[PDB]
Amino acid sequence: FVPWFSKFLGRIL
Repeated sequence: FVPWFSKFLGRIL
């Protein structure tokens, strides 16, 4: 799997 960091923040941003 990719380590998604700005995935939850990037959508809500």
